[PDB]
Amino acid sequence: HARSTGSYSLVTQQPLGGKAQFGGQRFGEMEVWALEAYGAAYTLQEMLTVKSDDVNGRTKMYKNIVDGNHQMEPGMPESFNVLLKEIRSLGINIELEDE
Amino acid sequence: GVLKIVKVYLAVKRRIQPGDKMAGRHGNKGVISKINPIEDMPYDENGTPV
Amino acid sequence: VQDAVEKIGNRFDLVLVAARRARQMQVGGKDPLVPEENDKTTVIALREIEEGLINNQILDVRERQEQQ
Amino acid sequence: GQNMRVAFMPWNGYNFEDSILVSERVVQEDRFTTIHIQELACVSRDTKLGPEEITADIPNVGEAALSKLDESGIVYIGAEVTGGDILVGKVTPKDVKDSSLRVPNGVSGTVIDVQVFTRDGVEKDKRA
Amino acid sequence: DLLKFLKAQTKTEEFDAIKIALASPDMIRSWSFGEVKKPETINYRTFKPERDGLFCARIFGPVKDYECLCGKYKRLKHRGVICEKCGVEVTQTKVRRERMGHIELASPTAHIWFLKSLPSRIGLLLDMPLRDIERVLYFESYVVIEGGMTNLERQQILTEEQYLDALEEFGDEFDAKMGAEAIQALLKSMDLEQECEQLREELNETNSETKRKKLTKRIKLLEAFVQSGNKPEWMILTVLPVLPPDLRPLVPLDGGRFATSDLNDLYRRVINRNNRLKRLLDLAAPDIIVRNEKRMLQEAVDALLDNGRRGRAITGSNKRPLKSLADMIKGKQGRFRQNLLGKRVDYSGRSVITVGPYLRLHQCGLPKKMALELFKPFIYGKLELRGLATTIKAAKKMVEREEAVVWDILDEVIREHPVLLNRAPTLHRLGIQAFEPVLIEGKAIQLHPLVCAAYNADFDGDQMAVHVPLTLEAQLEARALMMSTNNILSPANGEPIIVPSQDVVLGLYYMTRDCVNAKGEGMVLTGPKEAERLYRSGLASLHARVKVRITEYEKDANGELVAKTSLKDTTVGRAILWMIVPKGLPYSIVNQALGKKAISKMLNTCYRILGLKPTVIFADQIMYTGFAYAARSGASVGIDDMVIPEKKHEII
Amino acid sequence: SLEDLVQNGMMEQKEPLIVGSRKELRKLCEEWGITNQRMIGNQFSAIVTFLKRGDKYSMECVERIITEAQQDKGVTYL
Amino acid sequence: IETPITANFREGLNVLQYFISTHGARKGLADTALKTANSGYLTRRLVDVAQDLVVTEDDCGTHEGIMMTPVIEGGDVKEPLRDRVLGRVTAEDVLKPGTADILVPRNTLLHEQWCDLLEENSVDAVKVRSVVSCDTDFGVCAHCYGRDLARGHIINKGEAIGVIAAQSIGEPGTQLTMRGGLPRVADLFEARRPKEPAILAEISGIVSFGKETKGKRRLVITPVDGSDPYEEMIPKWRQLNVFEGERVERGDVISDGPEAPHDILRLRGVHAVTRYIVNEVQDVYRLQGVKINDKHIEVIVRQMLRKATIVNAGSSDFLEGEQVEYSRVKIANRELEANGKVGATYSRDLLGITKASLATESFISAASFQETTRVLTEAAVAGKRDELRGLKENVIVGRLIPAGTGYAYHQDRMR
Repeated sequence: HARSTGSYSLVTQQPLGGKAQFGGQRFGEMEVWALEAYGAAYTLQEMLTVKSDDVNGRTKMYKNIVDGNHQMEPGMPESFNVLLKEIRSLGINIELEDE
Repeated sequence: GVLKIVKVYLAVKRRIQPGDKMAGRHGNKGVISKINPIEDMPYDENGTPV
Repeated sequence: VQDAVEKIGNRFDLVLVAARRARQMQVGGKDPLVPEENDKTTVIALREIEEGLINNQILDVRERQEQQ
Repeated sequence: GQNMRVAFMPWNGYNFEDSILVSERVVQEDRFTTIHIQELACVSRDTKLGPEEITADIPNVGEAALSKLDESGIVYIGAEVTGGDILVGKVTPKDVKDSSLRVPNGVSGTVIDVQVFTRDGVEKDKRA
Repeated sequence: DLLKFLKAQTKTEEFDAIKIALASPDMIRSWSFGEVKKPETINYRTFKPERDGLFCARIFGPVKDYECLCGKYKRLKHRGVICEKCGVEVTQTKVRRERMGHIELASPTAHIWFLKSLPSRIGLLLDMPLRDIERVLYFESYVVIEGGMTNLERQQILTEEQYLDALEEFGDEFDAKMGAEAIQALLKSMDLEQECEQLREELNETNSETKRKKLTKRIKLLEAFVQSGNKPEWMILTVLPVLPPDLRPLVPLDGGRFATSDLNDLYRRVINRNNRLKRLLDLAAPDIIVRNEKRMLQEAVDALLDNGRRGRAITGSNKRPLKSLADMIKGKQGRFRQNLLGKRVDYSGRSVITVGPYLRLHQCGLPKKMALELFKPFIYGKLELRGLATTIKAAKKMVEREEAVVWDILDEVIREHPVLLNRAPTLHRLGIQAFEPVLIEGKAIQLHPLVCAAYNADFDGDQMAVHVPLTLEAQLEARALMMSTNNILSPANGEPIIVPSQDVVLGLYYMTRDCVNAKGEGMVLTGPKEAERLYRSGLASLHARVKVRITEYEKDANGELVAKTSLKDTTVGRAILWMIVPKGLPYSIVNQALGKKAISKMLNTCYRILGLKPTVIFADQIMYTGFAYAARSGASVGIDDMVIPEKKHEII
Repeated sequence: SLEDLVQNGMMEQKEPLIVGSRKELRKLCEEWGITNQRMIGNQFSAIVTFLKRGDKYSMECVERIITEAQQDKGVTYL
Repeated sequence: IETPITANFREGLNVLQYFISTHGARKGLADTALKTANSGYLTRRLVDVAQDLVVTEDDCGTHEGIMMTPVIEGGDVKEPLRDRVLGRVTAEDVLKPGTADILVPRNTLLHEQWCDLLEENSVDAVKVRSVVSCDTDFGVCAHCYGRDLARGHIINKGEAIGVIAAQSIGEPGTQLTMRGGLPRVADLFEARRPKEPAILAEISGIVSFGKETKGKRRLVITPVDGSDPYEEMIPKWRQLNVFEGERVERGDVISDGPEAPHDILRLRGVHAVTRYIVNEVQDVYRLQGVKINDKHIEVIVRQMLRKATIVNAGSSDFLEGEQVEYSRVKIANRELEANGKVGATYSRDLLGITKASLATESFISAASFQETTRVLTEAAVAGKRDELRGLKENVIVGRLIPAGTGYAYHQDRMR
């Protein structure tokens, strides 16, 4: 079973598992815990947003690692932005509190 | 809701490959490491390759 | 890389500085601070830090000079 | 079992931890070869805008892709198929949205048999 | 003033803290991009969003990726342009997924959380009974907001007959109503400064333990409310912000209808109710009809907020309870838990671990086919960098061509491009480590020798996960954080993590094994080369005891390996081992029969003195040497070797 | 698909807007005279949005928010 | 089964003997099958507890520290203090054995060379600065945190020693059994009170027996200092080792039995409580053969003892008996002393690690941990700004966890 890029759950946008579904294994929560036990910050981040669910992020990453762009514009992936839109639609204004 | 059903059995020959799982009668199980070359197998005093 | 650790002090700081340096080397296009030896820009920055050819303060100084 | 003359000794780390030391001659001999026959069935499902039209006429397809399939779109008995190849020409309405039951990706080989069980009340092809 | 607030508006960075609070009506109004005027998100006849609908793209952002709704303009040459014919922009169609809307409520509605959640936030602020507060809010009990000249008090529950009688009795002396706007004004009337001062004065006056404690707790709560600074008047929602058209999508389901989360249907119904109420306000409806419409709109808002929590959940045509936005943020369905529960990833594969005894500690046995599955985009980039790739489709084809040129380019890309690897189960952090990956022709995961226990599995067929660290920061992390050699010691116990065992230990003991009257006992070998010749030529048995000049390069007080060369009576195998022995360890540290315990002790001394890298090199050499010496040791196990005790029968 | 999107997408749409605050927020609070810090919170982004709008309604809403903020309450960002 | 299988395996098995051995064989197989489960739950609990933990400080300077001594059982040495001392930083200038000369200085990191010197010194107990006593308000200051053995050097700002120790317990827990075992480990972790609490004096005083109550004899603990003479209900079923009229201290054992967590924490103290807990864990591990630094125990305890009961709030806005974050308690105390306001006297209590996991200072941490909708509404009403000081929180956010690389990123953002 092998997967660099394949199909992701159109509902979940997270990758599948196995070469049959063209997905890698599940980072689950135990693998996440082990990753923290090591502490691969940007790696866990990419695995969590880019490698996990960055859809338009995937398109850009293709265009960018197309340029071999082995970096990222990180932080508060975008799920943060989605939750922000949701809370604002709930009439809960929030502030990106810069210190 | 179905007009026809065409069952096609896909027969694919399965050759052995290093990494396959093999075992033996007296509890001896293992994984196919690699097909070592003929010269690799030790030679018996009668020249028998193992 | 114990010597490299001493040169950088902390593993995370080492990693971050090396990331910046290698990004300059390849993505920024900065010339290999040392012989290339057909290694990764990451490997290039690693060698540079091992020899100390790159310092975070040095990186800042180079960037400030470039600003002009 | 296959009665193999063997010895219980390590060989330069290639044998420890129950590693399997194998004579490549046996591999060339295929003394433990096998085969897999996975049935792949295609159903001409009677769909709303027309049944799933399992037929040789597939738009946006190449004739070479139709090589293994017979004139009925039936992958010839023993026909050499490819992963992804269009083994069973099928169609749905679009006019027609090609519903071709392609042989699975990573599934390439000889098309062993095609058991076309047409629905009770549905005719059979010349292949059937 | 407030122009330097733009300077106070910092640049795009990481918020150190998250500000969560109640949006003021202006806050939501800014948070929105329009005010809605139609309960239908999409027009069923135009297959398009309805004007002023929940999907109203002009309100909600671009319906087409770079094409106008009016169609007067299109293409990327006009992205984000406002058309008079359209009233919409042409930025990415996610703009319709981006711009939000507003629905200005005529009468504010308290947060269903603010009351329904026990203890009621509004209720605790009002310090009133639950039923009275609700009947107030539910327009089911009048509340004397202020009696003024009349005998009535402030925020005091009353009766509708009582309210009417008091009105007749007092003219305009008192302030009383049934509703929630009264509680909103009371919060606007609550002088938390004066209220807290009075509470403190009472608590000081309150000498009873219970009374003092209660007044102090109330003062503390009031102080907390003041410190939060959230406008208590903002406790009632006077406008409805709207999710983006795609955030709350009326997705066209199979058959021309629109499939939506039940929150969207609740929003449509609430919009209808609000439109009716707005017409009533325009038409000046009877106060009874006005109150009914107001209660209806408020209930619609409450249902859209959290169905079933307050009142009964609106059961649709399928009779299921309505999906409120709260449900979307409820439970693991709320993106926190279920997402954190599991996530299958990419840039990773699963294949059976193979025991790659040849590979170095850094080397990794990567299924070349799986390798191809991996760096395929990286390969495409390399080929474009190789210039050969002009079209990405062509790159895919050449990959499908599996070209030797492709194969060579892959060999190049693999060079020192280690990527993450993992072996289940996730017991210790050492269980997952990357290695310098070298492509191995096939579909097996060749693995280094001593990595077994750390990988937390055995060679019994573990399919292993290997993630791709494409990022340079991730690659620098593979070099430094995931450096397998940088995992030499026990993370939990500090002890060496790769101590010798089994086959390596076998060969070690074999070389350590000594024979009496061996093949040429009592000879002199100048050094490791001499004995290496003698035994390799077979001139002597490996288990022969022989004296050899041992140049004991031993670290000085400054650490310099002060050699102490001396002919020492030792074993031929031990002599051979001393070659593997690094300059800096005692000859006696090897000049004896040695095993896995001894091997581990030597390894510990190596980690100590030789530090990390020299110890690792010595270890890799020792591993190769142990495998070799074991293979040459030419010993097996015979069924005849099981010598049952001679007097076992006598003992029995 | 992924390559198709990367090779096809004319409008990348970039990323969303954000907010930042504090520090100079206290300076503006001194300029605005508001002793509370909650207005420095939920109202900062809304003020930014209204200023981006600058409409008569937007300006009026901003002014009303400012009047409410300077009205009372004492809280200081930390 | 007194019949001995005199045969040998190669010698062949008697059918009776074969069947006899089959029972134990099946027992072992089933035992392994069963034990394959619980360690995962134990580790999941530990990890969810350590979700927010992180280390950021280096210097504690708190002269308090682990006055550790070598373990001795039945008059025979069990654990050498040198083995228990490596990777640590001193709590005081360790004097030479029997000499005024300082064998080691204060806050002196445990050198293996220093360990050898101590062996040459052959000393018994050493005051070594401890992370439990780490003056680092958040995290563990290396001056008290000791040294990072995983890299051999000192830890770095953002080194999640908490998660490290959690994995250290879990993987050893993976080999560790439940029987005792992971059960007693969780119990001590959950801090269950003893079944038969060893009767102890409530406070120091002239120990006397009171008017023996129904089935539970009264021990009128005549406070020699003059406090209230505590009369109890001590069951007559518990044998009294001590005699009446004696003088006792806070926590003095009278009748045998097991100890309780909050009881030891209140009477004996917090440091001694951690000492007992670690000693118990170590005995179990030694029976099971698992070797891990007690630093893991220290990390667990320091995560555990976040709360403490404020004995007297003083001029603080808090109240008496308000058990909250002892870190927040110390912060408020420093703030009050800064303006001269009276500090809050506090009493540290022993609480369950699972309870600490269930309730967290971070809003999202608690919400995900439990009561997601309830805590969601509670925070939404509260509107408390979230600073994302924890790690799992940053995971939720999409911002990098400020652990190591993340800590550096945060510092650079500050730069």
